[PDB]
Amino acid sequence: MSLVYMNIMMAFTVSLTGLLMYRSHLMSSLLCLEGMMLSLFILATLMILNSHFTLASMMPIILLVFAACEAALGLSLLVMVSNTYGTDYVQNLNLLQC
Amino acid sequence: MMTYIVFILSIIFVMGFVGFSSKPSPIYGGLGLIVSGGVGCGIVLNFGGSFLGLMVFLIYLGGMMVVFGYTTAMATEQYNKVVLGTFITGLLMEFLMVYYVLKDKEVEIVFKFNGMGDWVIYDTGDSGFFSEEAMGIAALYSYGTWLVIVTGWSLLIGVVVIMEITRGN
Amino acid sequence: VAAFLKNVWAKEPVLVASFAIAGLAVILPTLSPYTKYSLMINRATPYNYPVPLRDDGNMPDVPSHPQDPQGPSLEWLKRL
Amino acid sequence: PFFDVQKKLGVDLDHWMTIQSAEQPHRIPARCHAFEKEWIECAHGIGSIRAEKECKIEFEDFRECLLRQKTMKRLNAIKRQRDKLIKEGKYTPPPHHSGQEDLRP
Amino acid sequence: IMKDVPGWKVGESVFHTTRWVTPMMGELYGLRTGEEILSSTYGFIWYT
Amino acid sequence: PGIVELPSLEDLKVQEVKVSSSVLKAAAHHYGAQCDKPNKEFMLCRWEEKDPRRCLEEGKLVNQCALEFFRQIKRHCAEPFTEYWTCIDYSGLQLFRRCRKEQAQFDKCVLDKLGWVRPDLGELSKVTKVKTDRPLPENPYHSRARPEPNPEVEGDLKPARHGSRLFFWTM
Amino acid sequence: MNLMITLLTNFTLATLLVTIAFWLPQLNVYSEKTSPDPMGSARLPFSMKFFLVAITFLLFDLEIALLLPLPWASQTTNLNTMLTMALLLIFLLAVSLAYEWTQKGLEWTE
Amino acid sequence: MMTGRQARAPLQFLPDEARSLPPPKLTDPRLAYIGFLGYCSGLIDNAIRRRPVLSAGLHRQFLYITSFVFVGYYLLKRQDYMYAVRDHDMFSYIKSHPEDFPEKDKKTYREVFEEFHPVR
Amino acid sequence: MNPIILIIILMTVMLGTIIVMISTHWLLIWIGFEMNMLAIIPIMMKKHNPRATEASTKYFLTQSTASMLLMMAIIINLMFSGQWTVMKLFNPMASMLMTMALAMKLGMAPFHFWVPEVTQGIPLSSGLILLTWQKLAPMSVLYQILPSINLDLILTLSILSITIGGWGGLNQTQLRKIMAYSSIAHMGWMTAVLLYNPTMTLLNLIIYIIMTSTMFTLFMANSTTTTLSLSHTWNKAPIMTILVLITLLSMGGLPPLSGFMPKWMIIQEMTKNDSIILPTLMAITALLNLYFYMRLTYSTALTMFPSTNNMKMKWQFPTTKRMTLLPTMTVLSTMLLPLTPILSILE
Amino acid sequence: YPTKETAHWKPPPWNDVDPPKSNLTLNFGPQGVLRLVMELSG
Ligand SMILES: CCCCCCCCCCCCCCCCCC(=O)OC[C@H](COP(=O)([O-])OC[C@H](O)COP(=O)([O-])OC[C@H](COC(=O)CCCCCCCCCCCCCCCCC)OC(=O)CCCCCCCCCCCCCCCCC)OC(=O)CCCCCCCCCCCCCCCCC
Ligand SMILES: CCCCCCCCCCCCCCCCCC(=O)OC[C@H](COP(=O)(O)OCCN)OC(=O)CCCCCCCCCCCCCCCCC
Ligand SMILES: CCCCCCCCCCCCCCCCCC(=O)OC[C@H](COP(=O)(O)OCCN)OC(=O)CCCCCCCCCCCCCCCCC
Repeated sequence: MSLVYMNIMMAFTVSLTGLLMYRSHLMSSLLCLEGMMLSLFILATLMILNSHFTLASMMPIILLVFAACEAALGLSLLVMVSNTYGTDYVQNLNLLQC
Repeated sequence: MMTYIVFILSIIFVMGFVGFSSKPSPIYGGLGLIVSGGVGCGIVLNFGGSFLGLMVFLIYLGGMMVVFGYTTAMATEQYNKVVLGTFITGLLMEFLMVYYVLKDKEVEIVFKFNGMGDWVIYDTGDSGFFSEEAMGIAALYSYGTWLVIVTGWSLLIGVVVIMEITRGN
Repeated sequence: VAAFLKNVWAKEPVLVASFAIAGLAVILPTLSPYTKYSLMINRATPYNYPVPLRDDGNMPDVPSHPQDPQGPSLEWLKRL
Repeated sequence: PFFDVQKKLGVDLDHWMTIQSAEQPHRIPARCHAFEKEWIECAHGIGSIRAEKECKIEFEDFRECLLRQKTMKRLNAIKRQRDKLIKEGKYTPPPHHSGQEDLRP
Repeated sequence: IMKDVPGWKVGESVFHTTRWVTPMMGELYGLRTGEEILSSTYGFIWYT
Repeated sequence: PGIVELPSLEDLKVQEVKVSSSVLKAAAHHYGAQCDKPNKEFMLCRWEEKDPRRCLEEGKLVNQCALEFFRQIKRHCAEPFTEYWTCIDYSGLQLFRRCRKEQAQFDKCVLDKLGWVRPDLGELSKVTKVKTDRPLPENPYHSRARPEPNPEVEGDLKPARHGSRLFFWTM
Repeated sequence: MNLMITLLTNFTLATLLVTIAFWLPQLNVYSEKTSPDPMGSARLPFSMKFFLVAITFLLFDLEIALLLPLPWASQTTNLNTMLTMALLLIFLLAVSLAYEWTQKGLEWTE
Repeated sequence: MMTGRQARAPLQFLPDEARSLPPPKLTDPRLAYIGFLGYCSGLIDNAIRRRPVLSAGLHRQFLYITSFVFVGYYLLKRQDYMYAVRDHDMFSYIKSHPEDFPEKDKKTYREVFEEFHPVR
Repeated sequence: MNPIILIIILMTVMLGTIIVMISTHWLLIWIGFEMNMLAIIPIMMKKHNPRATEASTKYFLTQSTASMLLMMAIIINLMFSGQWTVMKLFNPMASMLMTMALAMKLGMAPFHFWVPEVTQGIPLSSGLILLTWQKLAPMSVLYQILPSINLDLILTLSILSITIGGWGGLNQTQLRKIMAYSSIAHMGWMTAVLLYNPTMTLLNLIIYIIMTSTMFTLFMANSTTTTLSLSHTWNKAPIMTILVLITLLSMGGLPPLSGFMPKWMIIQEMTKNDSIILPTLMAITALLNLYFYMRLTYSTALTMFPSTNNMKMKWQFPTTKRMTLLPTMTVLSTMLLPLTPILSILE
Repeated sequence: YPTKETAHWKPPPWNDVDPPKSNLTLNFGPQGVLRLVMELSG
């Protein structure tokens, strides 16, 4: 297929493996998650603008809004984590091993 | 060179994601995702999606990454080998992809991809006195009734959920 | 309904103006006689091409020329 | 569970955005409207198991309209043979493929 | 051009159906110069 | 698959209407009133055949009927027309509303010397009818035969034989 | 193309001015300054209220993103449905604001 | 499996052609078993709240029996309907495809040779 | 929590699952999952302790990752099909990504790694919602995409879920982790019979929801979250020991009980398709689940562990808890096997 | 079945509520004239 789809999919997989291999922070995880959402926005947008399918032009906006609301939820979760340990470190979230 | 410009922007786009997928710090991660959003917006603008690209600016960057940098600046009190190694790893993977698809005009990582510039796939007609993208977004209120109901209900519930889980009571 | 309205207009006039403007915005298109003309102007704006019909032999109300009398007229839009 | 509430109650919640051949605003056709209309009218009612083998021609036409992979492969072959014949000096472009012919209308 | 290549059908449709297909941008402006390419493929988008 | 059949370059040669877009837009309403019939023949042919190669000769008639529109302007009213499309040509959006006295002079001169009446608001967007002699396309999509549907359900509904037949359940 | 040239020109002028501001007074050979705040060295206390006004911004900005196609949506032929859904979106934004009010969300930054 | 059969008329618990079928009697052993489940639900409801198990809430036990018989009657009707639809589709398909269901030559055991295996 | 807000949030959870069930467009499927997660987050953080916030964080990360893989599968479906119908998938890459996304939403192994954590961190009612209601929407999408599900993928996920959910609960003394590993094993049982007969998938889902709702309702009635706290039940409420006895003997698949019904029918639809090794290995692996069910019945019903003195006070207060549908669910989760041919109502 | 790895695990609390494990002090000094020491709670 088209050559720009290669780069947008590979960007999605780069941000996937960033979101699938944490270092320390939960904020860097949410950044990788929203990079995944951004790459989905770009890819759905390039398809819908390519094929001239008119009614799906409202589709990525929806894909923005919900997922941006999703990001808000995650940020609040992070803040509750940072209201317990003082950092947003993912290694402090191990109380449920037992 | 200029006929490949979206491709070139897309390369910067992939580079921008390695700017934060290696996760140097969440503030440098935020900066990398801002530059990535700008170039991906430019990619959206070059297929004719002006309104969608300005949603990437107004809502993704100027709306949401503002809140990411805001929340991050309220943490990570102000003052790597793995970061730079993973960064050059992803960069060399992407430039090997560039070199392969520019020397072969064909590549297959998971799907087959053409090596010519993406100007070839476009349409050769006009849309008259409307942008088809603008009218498909204007269709959200006439044809998109159920979508507006469920989206507005999810945003109202989102406000309620954010107020519940941050109260602590 | 009378003392309460004067009380909320004395304490919180911004909110009273808010709910009054929103209430007029809700109810007044259902009562306006010009709401129909918005519909009739938006459907009379020709974004596309009026793709003509094959004259099979019995279409008495479809014109053969734009300046023919039969067909949709917009004298209401010129006059109002 | 596919509780088909829309067909039961007669409401149209999400069928309009489902296909490209549906009713679009201002009658805008998609770039593969005819191919998708032919694939849908082929594969209608006969089930997916029959439709994967009895509508393969319409679906290959529609997929190759969408992605243009055979078209771009053919353009790759034409352009690469043209570049080889330019490099070997066996071919020259015409004046109308150089920009010196004052285009038609 | 495509005289040397074995087994090539000139003007062969990549589509199975004989219906007219709207020409792609690369089908029309493929063999032309990059100036006409850019003017046809990003002219309106880049215009001011 | 098959070879696509394109017309030769002799089939595409026609006397091109080489006027600018402001000349077209200034002369637009009288072109839509006076060159109605072969234009609508052509556009009916163009939406029914769905193939421009089947619509060439009618298009030539369009390119024949447009030029006779402009020569008949050039024989009688070249000066008010030139003054009108120059003022249309000045504007960036090519507004009609900036150019009403030149339109008035052009419409007065055309209505006197050629008897043409400008279409009223709402007329050129009417859906008209075209009497043609070409046949209706019985397969404009070049569609093949559709697959035959699955057989329906019919007849009366008898009960299940000996119940459910699930291993030992007698009902 | 004109826009990309304009953006590049503005970025180049801004970078030139920033470079002149960060490097022209460096050539002053004034003096080395020995031993170059209300809180001394305490950590930054997290304010829940700043995060609350930021997330309230984000959610109402999403509702704004839904409202942004309205000058194009007034041009439709299905105006009763369009008007109902537009008033319903602005009403749900107002219900979000009223719920943010009455559950003490707009407090000490009211 | 039969999801294309009940897709032309979706979300019908009992369609119209279900009325062509005989309904279960009120003395159905399956319906009596579901009434017994209602009685067991009533006894367990009195046992978990420390009530006299047979004595307390005869109105409540009777509503348990009534509600389970009421739900189970329609469940049994739909059950018999779906097995009748299964058999109807089977028989229509065997009638429409005779080449996939040939009539077998039933041979008597005077021609049928089975290998004998002595147990010793 | 405000009870009005609780009612609106539970209706929004139910609304998101219904929007997944009733929609024909993929964007509305994704919207239903987003609405469902966004509304179930406060149900997990109801008691406001760091275990609930950690559990909600882990749940958010896994379900967000699954939703992103779901939308990527949908976008690749629009690439290779040009349309949005919730039906079969027109690319094996999109089929693989959607099967992965739904496996992450269900907690099927090796994406099971969030289910015993989150169920431990949240209350018993929210864990009941997570293990019963939150299995409905991904199994509905797996019901509707099964002409494109790869066989070896779904069977690998199924046997790996059955084996890992079997060996999980043998080491567990916490009841919510026991129900979580039971969830992983039973979801493997549901997806194993998926491509062969999805009616038996629906039967297994309904019987599992009934039995899990019975066990969580008994856990909420007795206010026990550990095995050793559940062992105090005979001195307080002796009928509840009989109820957890018959329900845990049902959940192990022991005849003549109703929980024997699904797995038997699963075998009944897998030996038709000439798979004999796979339902045999699955049935033998279910003995692990039955072993820790027997461990719980030994601790609760069949022996009498020593209680304490303060239990004598609780003899003087009857249960004021609304044990909703507990006799109905207890009867349905045990005495339903003579009504086995009722499964044709799910066809 | 406690192994060597799962030996440092204690059982969770009975109500499943964990223990949670300072207000800002500002010096608005001389930089008429006045020094202020602020104890602020936000
Ligand atoms: C004039 C207008 C009015 C006309 C009125 C006409 C009727 C007059 C009499 C009124 C009463 C009628 C009663 C129903 C008809 C007869 C049903 C019958 O006996 O079926 C024989 C049935 C098959 O025998 P058959 O020789 O082939 O058929 C004779 C008839 O043609 C059977 O007829 P069928 O071929 O139509 O039967 C259909 C089918 C025939 O059956 C089959 O196709 C075979 C499969 C049956 C299910 C097997 C499941 C195995 C795994 C689970 C084991 C469950 C636990 C076992 C028991 C634990 C302790 C309760 O039945 C089913 O599928 C229903 C499921 C089984 C329930 C049977 C009815 C129970 C009613 C009373 C409920 C009280 C509790 C009973 C015990 C609960 C457990 C069953 O026998 C069994 O399956 C053995 C199990 C026990 C049967 C229940 C006996 C009913 C009377 C019980 C009185 C004592 C209660 C003591 C207190 C409570 C328990 C502690
Ligand atoms: C139906 C029309 C559409 C309605 C929805 C659209 C609304 C558009 C405007 C958006 C409003 C968003 C915010 C609403 C918040 C309402 C709650 C509120 O503010 O209550 C508190 C307030 C008293 O203020 P207090 O809490 O004391 O503030 C501290 C500072 N002193 O309490 C008050 O001041 C009392 C407020 C309630 C009574 C207002 C009555 C106004 C009547 C105007 C005339 C009739 C208009 C028709 C509609 C009537 C609807 C009720
Ligand atoms: C093809 C299939 C299609 C779909 C079929 C239908 C699927 C049904 C799925 C059922 C899912 C049930 C989820 C849980 C119930 C929802 C409401 C809820 O949250 O109830 C719990 C509630 C919370 O009360 P709270 O104050 O939090 O208590 C804490 C202790 N102080 O209250 C309590 O804690 C009270 C204690 C008792 C609660 C018992 C609730 C039982 C609910 C399940 C009934 C069985 C399912 C329906 C029948 C079978 C259908 C398959």
